[PDB]
Amino acid sequence: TVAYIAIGSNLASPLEQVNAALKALGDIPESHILTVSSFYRTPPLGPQDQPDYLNAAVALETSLAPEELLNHTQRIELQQGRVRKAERWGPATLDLDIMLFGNEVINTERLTVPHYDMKNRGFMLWPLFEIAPELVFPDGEMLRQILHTRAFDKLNKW
Ligand SMILES: Nc1ncnc2c1ncn2[C@@H]1O[C@H](COP(=O)(O)CP(=O)(O)OP(=O)(O)O)[C@@H](O)[C@H]1O
Ligand SMILES: Nc1nc2c(c(=O)[nH]1)N=C(CO)CN2
Ligand SMILES: [Cl-]
Ligand SMILES: [Mg+2]
Ligand SMILES: [Mg+2]
Repeated sequence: TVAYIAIGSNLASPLEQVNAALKALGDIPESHILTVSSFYRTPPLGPQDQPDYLNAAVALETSLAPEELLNHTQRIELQQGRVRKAERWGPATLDLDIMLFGNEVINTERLTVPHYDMKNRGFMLWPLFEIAPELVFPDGEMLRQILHTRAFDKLNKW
């Protein structure tokens, strides 16, 4: 199955973090990277006392179960120093979010797929569209169409 993973970093030299994350994603067992997006510099959504993000997306072919893939993305986050604080949508050395897991719909305590907010976020949809322009969401909507309709600002390269 192809999993689409959003990558964000706004602490501790985001370019180095995203390069490290890509290497580590490629080291996840029973998986392989298919496609990587460009790197974009995006203003923070949420609290404004934080740096701009590097945002990217990757397509990862995997035979892992979705929660097992999450275990591995979370491990990578911790290998790159991720800390979490009370404030919602605070900064991160590395944030790996599962946007889509094939065409699945997943509703569990640990995992909600499609990612709950991705359709509202150019910093997620634009990198996804670069690597999967023909993508169709589980609800039947086309990514390309959503982007044209919502008319989110185009992103700047990192
Ligand atoms: N699609 C998904 N991808 C990654 N985590 C998901 C997820 N759906 C639910 N999670 C859960 O989200 C929990 C908190 O992860 P965080 O990384 O702190 C949220 P965040 O990425 O900072 O905000 P965001 O989800 O609004 O982008 C994880 O412990 C995980 O169980
Ligand atoms: N620009 C940008 N803003 C964000 C991002 C992100 O990836 N990019 N992630 C958040 C929570 O994970 C909160 N805010
Ligand atoms: Cl959907
Ligand atoms: Mg996250
Ligand atoms: Mg996130």
